[PDB]
Amino acid sequence: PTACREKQYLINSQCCSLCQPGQKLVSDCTEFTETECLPCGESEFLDTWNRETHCHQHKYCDPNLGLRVQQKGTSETDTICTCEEGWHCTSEACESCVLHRSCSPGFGVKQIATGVSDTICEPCPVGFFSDVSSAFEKCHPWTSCETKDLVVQQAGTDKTDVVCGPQD
Amino acid sequence: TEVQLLESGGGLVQPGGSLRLSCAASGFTFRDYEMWWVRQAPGKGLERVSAINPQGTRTYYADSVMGRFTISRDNSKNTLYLQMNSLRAEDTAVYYCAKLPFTFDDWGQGTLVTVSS
Repeated sequence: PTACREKQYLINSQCCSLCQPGQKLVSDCTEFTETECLPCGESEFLDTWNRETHCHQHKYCDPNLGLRVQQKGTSETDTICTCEEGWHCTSEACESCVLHRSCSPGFGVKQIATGVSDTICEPCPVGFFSDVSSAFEKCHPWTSCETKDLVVQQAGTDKTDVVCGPQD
Repeated sequence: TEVQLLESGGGLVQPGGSLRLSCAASGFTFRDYEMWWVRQAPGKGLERVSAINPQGTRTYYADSVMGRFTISRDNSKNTLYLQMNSLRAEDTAVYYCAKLPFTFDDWGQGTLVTVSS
């Protein structure tokens, strides 16, 4: 009983073999029979070695969303989408199309020009910060409270230029 | 898709000419979003022209248009602008205005710019 090898899953005392990618579960293995698995339709796919009974349907890249098909989806692999040309894929999951990425708060920019379709972001260096998501802006240096004021808390990358004050 | 951007003030102009593109925005807090101007032409295929921050403090310009073109905005009028002066043949294109995510909803209908002689 228990433990169970990788590529096995265990159920009601028996150590059963998982279904290979591209095949769905139909019957749990017994003491005498191996796990009954069956393939997916070329609509459906299955990611991993599983005990899932329903195959997942393929992605679907809608051109009216700027998506095109990169890799054709197989019985063991989902359809991999890609964005048009002048645009990049809004995420790792090629789900939506953006003209270009936007460099989230703690980062600056190094610009987009395609097919270099993204904007190449830099983590803010020491003494610099960036608030807001911006497609063009760079990190900016902290304001020197010093000018008839005293620094009360500090900034750094995300946080707004050292808040303050006063004291001196 | 409730975001609506309306391009205005395009046209044919002789080299050295001037034109002021107007992108009348509606359906979102315009005052909060960073904006862009992009041009598309057959062959010259898509070029990011200019960018402006929500406030109007910061702007970005492609080297090609620098000093001739000028991005601007009136947040109280909710309109985006492009003062394109000292115009050249290369600028002949269909110009579009953005909205920060930069998805399909986020785009203006475009306006055409042509120079000739």
